[PDB]
Amino acid sequence: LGVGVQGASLYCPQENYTTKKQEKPQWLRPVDDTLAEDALDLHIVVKSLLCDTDAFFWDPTVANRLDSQYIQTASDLRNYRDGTEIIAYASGKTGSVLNLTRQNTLHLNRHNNVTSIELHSPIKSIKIPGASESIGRRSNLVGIITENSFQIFRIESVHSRSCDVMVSSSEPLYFVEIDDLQVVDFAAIIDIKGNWSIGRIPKNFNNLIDNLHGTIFDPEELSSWKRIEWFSHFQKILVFDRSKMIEIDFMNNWQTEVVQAKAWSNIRDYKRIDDKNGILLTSREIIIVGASESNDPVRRISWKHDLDPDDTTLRITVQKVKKPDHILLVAFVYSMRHKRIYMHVFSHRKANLFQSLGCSTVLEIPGGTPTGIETILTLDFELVVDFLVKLRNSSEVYYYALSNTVDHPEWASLFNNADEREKESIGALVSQIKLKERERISRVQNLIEHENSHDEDKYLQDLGYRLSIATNELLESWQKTKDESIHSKLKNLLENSDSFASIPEFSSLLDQFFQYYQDQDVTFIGFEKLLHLFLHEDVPGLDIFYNKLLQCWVLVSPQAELLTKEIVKDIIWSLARLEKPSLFEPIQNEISRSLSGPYQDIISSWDMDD
Amino acid sequence: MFEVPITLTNRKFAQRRKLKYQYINYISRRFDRISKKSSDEERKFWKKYEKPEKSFEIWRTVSSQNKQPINKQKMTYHNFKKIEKIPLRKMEIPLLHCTKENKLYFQSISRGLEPLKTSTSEVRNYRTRHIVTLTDLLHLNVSRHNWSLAYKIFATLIRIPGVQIKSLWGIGVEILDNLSNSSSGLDFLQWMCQIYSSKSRFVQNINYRSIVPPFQTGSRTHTAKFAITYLWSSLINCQKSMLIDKISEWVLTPPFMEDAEVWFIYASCHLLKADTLSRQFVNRDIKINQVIKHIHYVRTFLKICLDKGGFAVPSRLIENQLKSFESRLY
Amino acid sequence: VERKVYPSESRQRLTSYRGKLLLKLKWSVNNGEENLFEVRDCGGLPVMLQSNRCHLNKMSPYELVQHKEESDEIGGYFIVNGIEKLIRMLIVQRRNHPMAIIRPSFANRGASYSHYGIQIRSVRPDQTSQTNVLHYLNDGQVTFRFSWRKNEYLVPVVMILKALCHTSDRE
Amino acid sequence: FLKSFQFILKRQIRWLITEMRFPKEFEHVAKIIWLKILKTINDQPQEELKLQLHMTSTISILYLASTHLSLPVYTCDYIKWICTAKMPYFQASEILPKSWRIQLPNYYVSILEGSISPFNGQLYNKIALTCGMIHFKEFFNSEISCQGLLLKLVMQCALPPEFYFYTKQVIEFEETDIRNLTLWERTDERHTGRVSNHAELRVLSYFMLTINWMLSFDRDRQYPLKWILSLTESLTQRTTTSESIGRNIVKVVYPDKPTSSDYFQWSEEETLEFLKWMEKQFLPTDQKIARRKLYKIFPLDREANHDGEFNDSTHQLTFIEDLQERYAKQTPFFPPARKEAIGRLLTHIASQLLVDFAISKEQLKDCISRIKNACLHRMN
Amino acid sequence: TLKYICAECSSKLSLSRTDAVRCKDCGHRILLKARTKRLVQFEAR
DNA sequence: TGGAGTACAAGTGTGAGGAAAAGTAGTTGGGAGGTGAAAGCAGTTGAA
Repeated sequence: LGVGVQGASLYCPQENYTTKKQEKPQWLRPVDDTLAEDALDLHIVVKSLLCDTDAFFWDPTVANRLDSQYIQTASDLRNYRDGTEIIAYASGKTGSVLNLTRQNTLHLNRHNNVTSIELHSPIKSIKIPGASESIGRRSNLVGIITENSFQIFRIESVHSRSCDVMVSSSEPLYFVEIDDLQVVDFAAIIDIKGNWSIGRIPKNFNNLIDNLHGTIFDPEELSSWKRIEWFSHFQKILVFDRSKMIEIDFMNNWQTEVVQAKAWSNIRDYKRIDDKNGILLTSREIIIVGASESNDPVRRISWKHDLDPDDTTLRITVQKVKKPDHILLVAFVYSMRHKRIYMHVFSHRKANLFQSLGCSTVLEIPGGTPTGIETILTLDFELVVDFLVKLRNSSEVYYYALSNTVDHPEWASLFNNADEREKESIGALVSQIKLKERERISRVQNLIEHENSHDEDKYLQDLGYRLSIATNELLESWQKTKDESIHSKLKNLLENSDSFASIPEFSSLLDQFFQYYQDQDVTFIGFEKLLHLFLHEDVPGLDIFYNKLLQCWVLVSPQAELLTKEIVKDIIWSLARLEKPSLFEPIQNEISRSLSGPYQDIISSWDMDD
Repeated sequence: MFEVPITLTNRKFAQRRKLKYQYINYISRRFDRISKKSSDEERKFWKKYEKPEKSFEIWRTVSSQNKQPINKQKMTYHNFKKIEKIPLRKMEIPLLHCTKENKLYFQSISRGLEPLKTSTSEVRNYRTRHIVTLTDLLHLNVSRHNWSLAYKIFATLIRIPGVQIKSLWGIGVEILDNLSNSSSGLDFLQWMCQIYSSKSRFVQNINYRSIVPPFQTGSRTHTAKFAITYLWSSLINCQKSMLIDKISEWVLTPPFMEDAEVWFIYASCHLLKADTLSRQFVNRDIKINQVIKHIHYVRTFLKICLDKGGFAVPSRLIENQLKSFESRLY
Repeated sequence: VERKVYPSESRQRLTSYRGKLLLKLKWSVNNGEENLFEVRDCGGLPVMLQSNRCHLNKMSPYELVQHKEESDEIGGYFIVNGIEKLIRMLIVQRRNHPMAIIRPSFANRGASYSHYGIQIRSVRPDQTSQTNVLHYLNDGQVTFRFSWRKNEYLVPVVMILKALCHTSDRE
Repeated sequence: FLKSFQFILKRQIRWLITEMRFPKEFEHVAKIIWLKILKTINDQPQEELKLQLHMTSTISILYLASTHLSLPVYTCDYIKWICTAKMPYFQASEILPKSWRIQLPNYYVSILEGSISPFNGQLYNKIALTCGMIHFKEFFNSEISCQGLLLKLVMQCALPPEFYFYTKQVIEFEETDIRNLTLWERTDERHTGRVSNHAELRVLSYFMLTINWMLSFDRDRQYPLKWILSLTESLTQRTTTSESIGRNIVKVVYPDKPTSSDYFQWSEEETLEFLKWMEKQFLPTDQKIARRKLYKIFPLDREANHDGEFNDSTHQLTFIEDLQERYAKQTPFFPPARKEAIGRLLTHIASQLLVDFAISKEQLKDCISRIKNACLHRMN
Repeated sequence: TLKYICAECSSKLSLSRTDAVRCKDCGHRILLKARTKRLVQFEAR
């Protein structure tokens, strides 16, 4: 045994470099910290499938909707045969429908036969307890909780000729005390809201609650999470909430409030490990592996590791690993908000000696987020693990074997409308473009045969003259309209405004059209220093803008050639805002509106200061 | 997902704690006047309690005079029906000053229904928004065993104004697990216990937000988690250069006269001396009666570890270690 | 940030070179059924130089130079508000040894006091002293003198002899 | 507050001239726009004026000098340049005034800094107050260059450019008076109209109905099923452009919508450039020897073998290069399970279209139904 | 050119109005005044 | 056939929920302060 304890608590957070030296002079690891050392552990999925089928809150009175663990029935309490893995889950409309073999993975059976008992209430919890290794068997019964009742079932003597799973029953014992019950455990032992009782299970399915019970009722706890488990078999139950753990012995008269977690934490989940002594507790901010005590099995709180993720809906599953010199305990926490996982690898040695390794995480399937994750007992440093999930907004049950070695409904159910007169008239535009695309490929192909001709050169000669008349008219249209103190088209022509096909040759026109003007009232904005928001980089020429756009649509189009010409030309029909007046136009209005405000507004209208 | 070191404060989460802790008090003061016959509203509620300040949870061990009898007085519907009406009917006047979702949040948490919208989501600040991005990738790359990238995230995270002690010292394995061009990691723990170490009393009446005792502060009767970390990691490193006198003098200077875990390591300094010095390489005047101090310092400093509160040591095994040191003393 | 003060700083600042005094109490109520232990700060008690509680304690003459001291810094004194003061040594009576002394100031005390008397200065292990004087009176009476709270109490010897153990009159 | 808002107005306009090369006349266009909103201040008496300014007021009166010059810059580029901290928008109260800060009260400093980002179409709604407090109609021209808009939107999704005109025939068919996708004005009250009256947002709803109509209504069987899987995962491929990593910052800031926590599946190299971007947040954004001793032990630059001097020829591919990986990936060019597999690309074009334009889902969903039952409406 | 010297780190230092009397490199309160090029005369006797 | 109710839509009207740097609130926990003798020897009164 090491050195680190306190008698009530025992801590080892992430990379604290914990407090357990001893200085052993044995010349092989002269320190016995609460940490191991080895190589990595990367996790890869082995994906399979098993079965299928206000808004800002969640009701904590639900616990599970599925369970699956190895069973040993009466015929397996008689014969050599030991072990058949089953599944107990829910399906249907509101989850009120209640209903195998391992080839290499877990799979539903060949005879596709489930046991459909009809239930008249929504299902809140489905579990089978599992038995202890001091009773030698694996329990054949199953306890579930509905919204309106509390029903206990039992599997009895399944077949192999048709894989028939049949059920006996206990009756639905309705709420004679009219309060909703929260979490059951067997290991009719029940936890109602605030109070509890110990029940008696009958072997008689041919036609109950004892006079020993109690309560933990906290008047200053406003949620309704409650939780009971048998602890160390000596008739000791552990009754929880999101505030505290009470240890209650229901055989003697001896109650103890052990844990009290109101200050800066709560209690999120408490999974009872199938081991008789070692059991984990998940709180927020910390993962606790508080086991039982060696001398007197009451409670002994052991080494724990802190947990950074914070949420109100955190749970845990925990799967053992048996190895010769030690026992691992992986710890998968999960939530209802995200798809992520968080795992930690503890270790149990022979002298109740605990250690730690570290933490990792994996990814999942993008339809919703998980709500419950269940591991496989698997009937018994190249680690392996197996489990199965169930996501929210879904009802499929996948399968995973982790080892050391997005379509939204509103984007889909909004279109494709089902009328008769409106069945092909939406495609009238589809027939319209086929009337225009076949047109506008022949209208351009007039100009494509025109290459360095005189027959296309005379268009631009008329183009430099048809813009030149109405623009000097427009220049003097702004001097007559200058006494205003109160605009750009480049569609003044009406010939085609499409009848020339060259990227370098129109730049010879427009730059000569730029060398046309030198007087006032005419100003042209840049194009070789202002186009560049599309390539997001240098555009040294308007011609070499097209160059990499020619290197862009080679494989994706028929002939790939003239469309990239005409869109670059259409930017010249769209980006060319070239009718800004000269400096008399801002200056006559940068002082006139400066006069509409007084001297208070003058100095508070100020630039050119930094 | 992870915990974010932000002092994020919204009035919506501040009124709904000013709304709930008001409702806890009237229904607990109601339970006072039924069990006998059978102003801030949050500073009043915590006066019942005692915050742990050494632990996240006040662990009350069972094998003591903390035993209790079972109240078999269970709660039925007819006790639960009128103990909650008149505190709900007495809550009715501030429930219109609150927002339209706070009253809906309240009647949700009047009947259980633990919420689902966490405060880390809807802040929309652009400065806390890059905090929450950088904290998760910080915890991811340390988890993903990636150290050059996590050292770059953590150098960027600490330079944003608003961050806390939370990210600072816990994941400072990034210097401890680098060890290539390192600052050795122990100079940063020296940075922690030189500026944050204060011996103030834990005043417990003010409502603590964004600084929490058990893992980032260092008051009286609570040695800091980073202070005792700088004790153990500078004794394991002190072995692994084979300076023990440099720390045996250094531990001697604080009288941490409450806790017992610093007295074991102050015994464990001399226990490493009495293991290293007791070699002598002969096959004899001062080296024999110098170790006779170091055996006597381990024996008296282990007793004062037992004299203080709960911290058990294997003092049966240590005397098997110390007598094996004596076998070369003779 | 917590730093470390050297006595060269206490001479420029003209301040006292003080170390902090801590003093843990035992507030017990109803004779040990509920104890309340609290260490408390009792102010700075000035500190003698190159003692256990100075930072110049076991420190090279190289390092006394690097901390603004003389290389053979002597120590043995206190710094109180800049002024550099020490405690005079006193010659007192030898401890734990009775001294047969005649003194003319023994008959000052009144009637029948002779000039004779034994005097012992007994110190405790905490170096705190308590002087007993054993007078001889001329009537044959022998008394016992001690002090308590600046006051001086004369008692017979055979009330102090007989309260120490079970004494006969031959013993 | 009007004084310090002009200095921050002067400094945002200064960078667009200094690096990104918006012209030296473009400062003068917004200046009268800043001068005629002062006449709206002159329209109210100075006693209890209660002026309505916010941090969206500096994106708005920059936006109405932009498309008046018919520039190819839009709110898609005003949502990148503020989130990637390129022009002083967020924390503009911290470093800008340097003298007027000491006299500025506790709510004239918080309004003036980038406290919240524009959300649920907040950016367009200040343009509505900018088109009402001065009428942007009958003074300037509210025409947009919509071909500079659709030129950018093709190479973002890397469909063949056939859809440029196929989108264009959609817009010509629905718009009364085919041309003139104009900006709306609102001078009346606080009642933002539920019509999506803004010009650029109308183009985005016109573009949503193109990619459904040109693929679901195709009897020609020209578009194969191998191409659908090769345009989905040609658009679902993360790389190292200064656009896609500037896209990563905009994905951060918005908390409500999905694809907000997109950083859980980032690659190695994509995370480093998010931290190489973090050398552009600290330049905007007695107890100093404490942090100096911690900044010493955590140097922000790499402790050895850095990435500035002797690094590479190149690491970062340019914006023109991924299209040679986006267009060369789709070699296929020459059913009830296809009309749902049209939605695998319909929602994947949607996610890039919500967060890069700062509207919610229903601000586009209801924008569809004001257009979907208005283009079919003309026939019957 | 304003010049003091801190007595701990010997880092030369200027001290304006509304400052603490502390060094800027270290946190030291005692801080001594330097001498500049200024004329003093002596009979060499 | 000539005349009434289904609901596509649309503008009218009213407050509410959100943000932050500042301030005042509530405790502590330090600090320097400030609110007579060694011996005479005489005169005088001492006292039952």
